[PDB]
Amino acid sequence: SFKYESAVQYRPAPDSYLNPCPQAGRIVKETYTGINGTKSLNVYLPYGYDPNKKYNIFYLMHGGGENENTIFSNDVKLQNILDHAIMNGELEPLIVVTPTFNGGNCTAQNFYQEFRQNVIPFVESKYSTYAESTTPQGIAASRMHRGFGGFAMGGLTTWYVMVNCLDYVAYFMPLSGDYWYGNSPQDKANSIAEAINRSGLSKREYFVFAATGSEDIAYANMNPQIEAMKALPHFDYTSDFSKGNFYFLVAPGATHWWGYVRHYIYDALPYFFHELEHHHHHH
Ligand SMILES: COc1cc(/C=C/C(=O)O)cc(OC)c1O
Repeated sequence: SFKYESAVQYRPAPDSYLNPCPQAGRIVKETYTGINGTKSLNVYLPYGYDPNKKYNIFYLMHGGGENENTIFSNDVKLQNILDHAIMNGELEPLIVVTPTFNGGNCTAQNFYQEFRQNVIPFVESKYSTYAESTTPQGIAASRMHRGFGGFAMGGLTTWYVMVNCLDYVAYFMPLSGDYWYGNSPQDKANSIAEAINRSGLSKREYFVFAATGSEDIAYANMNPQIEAMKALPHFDYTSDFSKGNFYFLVAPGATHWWGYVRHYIYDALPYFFHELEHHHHHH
């Protein structure tokens, strides 16, 4: 059903998508020990999850003051949107993981380290992704089917994941947060460009779908960064990821609130994981 648009516009999920779907994915609370101690996360498994199939995986970080339970809590209800989108065929089934940057020495900035060493091997050894194994080689070999996103301070987390984890992750969804490395937007853009250079990847091998609200305070810092990134050769601006790799969706009137940001995920997540995919699909 899904077809890429070149300038996709903001559209909230129908109100009905905010209520429970009968085809409900299972949400599993997990606990693991890593470099920041013993911590928890939730794993959303799609309805019909079959461990003998391979699923895309999207890791999604909360904002400041929140935790690994927030996104599937009653304050957000993202699972209802996922369930309905997957049942209706708008979104291909995938695993969605909500970890936390709380605990131990962890911060929104440094979470990528724990992500690489602890979170990916824990989750992807248990559940069926494109990783045939969870050695560094096995994670890197499956990077086209792995994404990371997050809201606010979790948007900051996303940018640090991008800069430090291009080897492991191809799709990025920073929501209402900018990258804090640099004294100007050009410094931020240049850091990202240098990470890309170091990775050796082509422009067909990483994708950034950023979003915020036109009344969201984070726009002030995101917008200059996006414009600086658009000037790099590293990014081809368009939401058609069969043709380019960079988009910034700005929702008219929306403020810095999960009530809006959940809809950005609804709009953007369907755009992920079709480039070099293993099914024969026409988008
Ligand atoms: C990472 O980028 C951001 C994070 C926050 C966080 C706010 C909070 O935790 O209260 C606010 C921003 O713009 C105003 C922003 O650009």
